[PDB]
Amino acid sequence: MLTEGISIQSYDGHTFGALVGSPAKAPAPVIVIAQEIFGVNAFMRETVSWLVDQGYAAVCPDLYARQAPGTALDPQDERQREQAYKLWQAFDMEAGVGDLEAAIRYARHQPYSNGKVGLVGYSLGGALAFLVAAKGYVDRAVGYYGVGLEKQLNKVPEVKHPALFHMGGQDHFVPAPSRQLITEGFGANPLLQVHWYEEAGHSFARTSSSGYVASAAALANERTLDFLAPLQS
Amino acid sequence: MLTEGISIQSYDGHTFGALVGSPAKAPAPVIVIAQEIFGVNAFMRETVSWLVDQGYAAVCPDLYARQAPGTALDPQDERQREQAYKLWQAFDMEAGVGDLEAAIRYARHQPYSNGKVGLVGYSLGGALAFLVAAKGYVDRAVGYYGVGLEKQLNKVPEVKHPALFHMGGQDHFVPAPSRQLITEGFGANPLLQVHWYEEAGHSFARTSSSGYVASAAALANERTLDFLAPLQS
Repeated sequence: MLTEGISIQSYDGHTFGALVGSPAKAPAPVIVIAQEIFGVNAFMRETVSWLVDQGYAAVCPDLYARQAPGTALDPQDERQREQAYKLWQAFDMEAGVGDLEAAIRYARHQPYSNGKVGLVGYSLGGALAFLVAAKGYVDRAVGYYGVGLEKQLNKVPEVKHPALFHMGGQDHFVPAPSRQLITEGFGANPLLQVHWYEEAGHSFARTSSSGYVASAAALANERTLDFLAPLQS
Repeated sequence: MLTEGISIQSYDGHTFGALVGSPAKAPAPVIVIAQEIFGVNAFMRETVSWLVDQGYAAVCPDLYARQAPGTALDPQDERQREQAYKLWQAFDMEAGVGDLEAAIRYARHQPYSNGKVGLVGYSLGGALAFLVAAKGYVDRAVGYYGVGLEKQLNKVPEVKHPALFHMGGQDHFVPAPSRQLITEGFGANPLLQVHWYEEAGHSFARTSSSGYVASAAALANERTLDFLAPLQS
C-alpha cells in the first residue's frame, strides 16, 4: 500500500510512490526507509508506524517502481517469496541509490520537515543504506543486515556522516569469512559503527521471519533510536 | 549552511562563503541563487538541491557575510524572524549586487561549469535579480516576489538580457499602486516578463511559509525551468 497522491521524481525522470507517515507535532526530522526485497509491505507499514510513534516522520519509497510498481509481497508465502527473489535479481542498485536520493530531497522540504533527514534500511535496503552513507546524502544512516557489505569496503573512506549497522551473528546469508572483513574494514572509520548480535539470524528485527529474536530486535532498535535522536529538534 | 572551503572574493576585497552543488553530468550551466532575508538557510538548500536535480550547478552566496557571516534564520521562529528584518534593514543593495557579480564571475570558469550562468532570486534576492539583470552580469535572470521593484523602474531600459519575474497578486509587500507601476514599467521592455499569481502573497514558493501556495509554486517553478533550459548544452 502506498500513500495516495505522493509522487517523487528521480534524476532520470522516473516517478515513484511512497508510503508516508508524520507525527502531529511538526516540524520533525524525517527518516527515509529503504525496503527489503519484498516491496512496501506490512513490515514497512510497521516500520513507518514505529518511527512516527517515536517522533519522526517517515517516507518509504517504492524502490520497485522501475520493475513492478506497488509490489508488496508476503515473505511467508512461498510463491510470493520466490517472486521477491526474482525482482531482486533484476534490481538496479545504482538506480536504487538515485531513487533514495530523490526521496531524501523530498523528505527535506515537506511542511512537516525540520530539515534533518536520516535513512534506515533493511536487508537490500541495508546495503543501499551503506551506499547512501558513502554518497553523503543523509545526516545519519542505519542499515539492518545489509547484504554484500564486504564487497563495498573500498567506500569506507568515503563515509563522512555517522552510520550504524546491525548484523546477525547467526545470519548465514553472510559468508563466515565476511564478518572479520566487515568488522576490520569498518573499524578504520570512527563514523561507522557495526554491532553483532550473536544469537540472531537474518531478518532478526522482523516478526514474520523465522530469524526473529525479540531481545536482539529490541537492542538493535534502542540503538537505532539513540543514534537518530540528535536529528530531533 | 555553506560549503566548506568555498571562499569568494568580491570587488572590494571582502570575501564570502557559498553553498554549492554540482550535478552528476558536468559540465553544466550554473545558477547563482540570491537568498531571501534569512541567509543561506533551509530554503536556500532546497533550491540548490532542486536545481541540481534538474541538471544545473548552483551557487548560493552568503550575502549576509558583510553583516553576520553564516547567518541562517528560521522564518517560523519569531526572534529569528525579527533579526532577519534588522539585517534586511541594513543590507547594502549595491554591495549585494557586487557580491552577486563576483559569484557569477566565479561560476563562469569552474570545472563543473559550461560557461553559461543564470541567476534566480527570492524576495530580497528577487529585487537583486532585477538589479543584476540591469547590470548585464548574467545570461538570464529570474526573480520571485522581489520587494521594491517599483523603486527601480528607471533601470528598465538597462536590462539587455532576458529576465523573468513571478509575482503574487496578494503580496503585502507589493500593494496595488505598485503592482500597476511594475506591470506598466516592465511592459516597456520586451526582454522582461512578469507573471502574476492572483491566489498568492509573499513567499508563495516556500513550503515553510504560511503563505505557501502549492499550485502557484508549481506553475512558477515549471516556468522557471522552461526559461532556464536554453542555458543547457
